[PDB]
Amino acid sequence: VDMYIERAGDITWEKDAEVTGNSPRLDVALDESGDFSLVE
Amino acid sequence: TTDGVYRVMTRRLLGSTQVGVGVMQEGVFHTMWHVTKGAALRSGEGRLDPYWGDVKQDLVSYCGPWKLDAAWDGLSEVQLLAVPPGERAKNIQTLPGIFKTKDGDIGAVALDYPAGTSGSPILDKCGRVIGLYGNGVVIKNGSYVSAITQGKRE
Ligand SMILES: O=C(Nc1ccc2c(c1)CNC2)c1cc(Cl)cc2[nH]ncc12
Repeated sequence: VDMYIERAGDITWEKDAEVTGNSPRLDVALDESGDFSLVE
Repeated sequence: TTDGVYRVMTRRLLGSTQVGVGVMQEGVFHTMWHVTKGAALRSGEGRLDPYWGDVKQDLVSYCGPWKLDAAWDGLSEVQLLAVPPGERAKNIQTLPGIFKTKDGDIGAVALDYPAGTSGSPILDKCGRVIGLYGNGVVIKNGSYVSAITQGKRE
């Protein structure tokens, strides 16, 4: 068995978090392979 | 077996490479299908066998059924608990955008990380996992926008 897991942290909301990223509204299509493409 | 966020590593490429990330909750390991392609996983001396998965949803669970059932409320900021290759886990707060599809709308997070960050959890203000980061689109500016991908709890 090749692949292995290793703990990286707790799942907790952090009050001090950095705030970033925009909020785009995008038209997309999902194919049978689970791949999204822009309908643009 | 402790609840929390985990890296998914392989030795099949150069050295030890991080192919993705996942969530341990209620004894079940949750990640994106494209991270493991459904292969078994090692945790120390233990084995984790796939239990459920779906290529089109791009999700997989190990040791039991998908447990994560919280959903983005469609209004509030969220946190990506990003776990990049070789880097400390860090919370990034953001207001999701929207993917509009023929089958309905899904939240989306516009944060650019390397592909081995796939499976990092997205959290609500209660610390509930509302989906996994790592399946989305490349936009004009070359950056990633990820769906907030969530499974169904049977
Ligand atoms: O490629 C990425 N995800 C992905 C790979 C294979 C498949 C799917 C998604 C869904 N079907 C097969 C990816 C992930 C992240 Cl976190 C950042 C990225 N920047 N450019 C690509 C990606």
